Amino acid sequence: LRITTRKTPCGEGSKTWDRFQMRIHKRLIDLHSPSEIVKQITSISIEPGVEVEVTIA
Amino acid sequence: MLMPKKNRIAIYELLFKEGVMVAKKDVHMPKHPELADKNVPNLHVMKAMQSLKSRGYVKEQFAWRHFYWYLTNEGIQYLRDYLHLPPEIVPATLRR
Amino acid sequence: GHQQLYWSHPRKFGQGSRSCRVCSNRHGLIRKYGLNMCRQCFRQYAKDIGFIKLD
Amino acid sequence: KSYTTPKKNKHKRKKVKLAVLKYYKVDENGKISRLRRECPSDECGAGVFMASHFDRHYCGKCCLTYCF
Amino acid sequence: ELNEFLTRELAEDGYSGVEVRVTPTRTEIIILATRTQNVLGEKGRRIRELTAVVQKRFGFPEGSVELYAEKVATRGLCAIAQAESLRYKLLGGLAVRRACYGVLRFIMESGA
RNA sequence: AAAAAAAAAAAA
RNA sequence: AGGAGUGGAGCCUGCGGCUUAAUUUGACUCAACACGGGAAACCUCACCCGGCCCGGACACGGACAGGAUUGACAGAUUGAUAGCUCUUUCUCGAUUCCGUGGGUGGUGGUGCAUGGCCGUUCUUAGUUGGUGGAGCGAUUUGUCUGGUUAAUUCCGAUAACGAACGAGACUCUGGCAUGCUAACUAGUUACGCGACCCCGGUCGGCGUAACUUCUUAGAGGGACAAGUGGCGUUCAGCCACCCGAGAUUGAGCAAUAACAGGUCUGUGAUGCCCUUAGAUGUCCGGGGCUGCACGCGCGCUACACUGACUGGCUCAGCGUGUGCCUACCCUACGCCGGCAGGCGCGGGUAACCCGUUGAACCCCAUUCGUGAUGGGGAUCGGGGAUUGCAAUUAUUCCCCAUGAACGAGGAAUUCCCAGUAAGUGCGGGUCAUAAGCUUGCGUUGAUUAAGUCCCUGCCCUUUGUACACACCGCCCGU
Ligand SMILES: [Zn+2]
Repeated sequence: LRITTRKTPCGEGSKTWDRFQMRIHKRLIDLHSPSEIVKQITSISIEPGVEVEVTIA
Repeated sequence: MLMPKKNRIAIYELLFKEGVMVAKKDVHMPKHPELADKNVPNLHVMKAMQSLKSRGYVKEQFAWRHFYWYLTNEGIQYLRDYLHLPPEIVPATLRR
Repeated sequence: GHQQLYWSHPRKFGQGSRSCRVCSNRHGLIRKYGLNMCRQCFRQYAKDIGFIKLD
Repeated sequence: KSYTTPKKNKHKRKKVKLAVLKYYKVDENGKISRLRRECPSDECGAGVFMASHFDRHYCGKCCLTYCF
Repeated sequence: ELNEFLTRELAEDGYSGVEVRVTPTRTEIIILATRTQNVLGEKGRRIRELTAVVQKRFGFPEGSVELYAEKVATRGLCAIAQAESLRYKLLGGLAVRRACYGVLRFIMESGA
């Protein structure tokens, strides 16, 4: 997500800019297992860093 | 300040159940979002609580766009005097 | 009627439909990814969002 | 303050007296006789009267005009 | 918004920082403050009414938030907490030189 | 017939 | 040494000036002038003309349910169906009307009260302790005659050794591992089927046995002047060459000290001054920021044949994509219309759908023929579509007419060493309608040089000082 803004709050000075990015990495694993293991995985290893979402087709 | 009566006592009874409410700073907003069951304004609401500020019953914090109000025990006994309730029901902030 | 003439210009469109969510000023807005918030407060609170100096 | 353009004053409602004693007519009997037609709508109550104009009677908060 | 809210609220209670955690039905947040006896108030009233404020302002199902309180170790090793400490000292009114030497000696005795 | 006077006044 | 140019012509934008009831203001050498993310039809708005509401919280004192006041109707009334007034009060019932203090608000003044932020000195390479030495001491050596590098980067001469900041070091991307860990939301190869030609050929046509060869992205390494020869105190280091993917890819942060540099018009960051009901607050309507003898600066288009026009062929990557307040998302397919556009019809909350993003330039085949011409499209008239409450002072686009200046521009001046300048096209911000601006992406892709202090600035050493508020200095005489 690249966002380029200015540097001066006013309109005086050298025409200088700044750059903002993140690194966002996506991982998925498909599993051939029943839903009880899925709920055990959801309940275990809870951290605020990475969120867990599950879908069934 | 040509504001009605039943809306203000509705605000007061929802204050006595929980002594904190939030309200965004928007004069051009005819409807309160949380109090959507009946037609209430927002500017009259925030003017009523800044009148309570002038009386000295709550204290005010303004962070980004929302006014924040906090209930005092002297404000609690003011609510007891104005609503004329016996001292046997307490707002849920003091309870466990 | 003052109560019916108070809202005669709709804010369906234009620059008046949005303002800053911090300083409440209608200049230098960021509509990208729905920030809806001005550039100087963006620079002030950009570190708290998660935005970093990498480039 | 007093500028070049004069300011039109606000509508000073003159305090009338014995208006509430002017609704019904006092006789020997205790029955009521009002001079204002009643409000049959649900917006204004049964005790709400009309106005007393020269030609047509007007509601209060109903803001409804019933002509003849 | 939460960081600016707690910075504006706990100006005199020794606010250091907060941590945000995401969990279904247990969206809990922990505030680290220097003054543990003042963030709770009277039998934990203040933490519960701040919980009510953030609950009714941010918007969740009720009972999904459980705020905790914790004292951060190495209070002198936090640049924020020393900044509100210096602001608290200078708001009472003292000399800048002696207070600055006191906070410099406190940082040097804190192990920095 | 016009000026500007330069000094900020400890180091708790 | 060169390349592209600007300054010349037309057009867009800003400033000055003039004009205006108003043409709101800041910013005047680098370090202001396509700047305030400022492409202003209405809000923007701070400017002018006009009219209502209080948003006077409130403390005290006059008034209190018997009424303190808002909300309105035939009609003069601007501008409106604002009752703002005037004909008439029921309607709100203590929520209040009035006098003083007090309070609030202000894109009002003060950036020379400031905080914070940013620019500039300067991204040049410049600062500082500890110990010891010299001097009575202020102070000086360390920081240097010299050689080298982008670098106070090293070597080395040497009462100097031992360290820190800045630079380097660090982080991100690319350059490649036919290695490793893995891809039905990316594909490859085999097999089967289907379509056509003549036994093989093509299919981004269909389906299912392995795989990372493309793509995707994790862990690792490679590159370090490693080797040879030459120059050089044979040191630091430099040059040429071989093997090797690369023997200088680019960007971020950037030391001490300082500017009367800019921002009270980003903030509910903020001191003082002014004002506050008949408002320098707010709301609504219209106009004005665009206005025109003129002068300056960013940019666009061309001054043609290395070109214009008409058809065919063929080639990408950053991206973006349905909303808390909010309602404005990206589109394929199928008809109507020359066209901009109109109606149905699905997909996508995203490697799946737009999309294999069939981009432009370029290439191939005609027409054109040195003529202000088929170049250039300024100016101008009419018609037709979409956005929005509203397009006149053309919002934008489409179609046909209209075809000016311009024959490569004086003085003067700017940017640039490899996928670089330059010619193109595509995304993001601006956005209801929306790019002549800016930030990125991608195609093609050069000439010249591996140096100098001449110009223009910066830095350092030495020298002189009757200067220390420091030459914008001190100081003599009538
Ligand atoms: Zn009625």
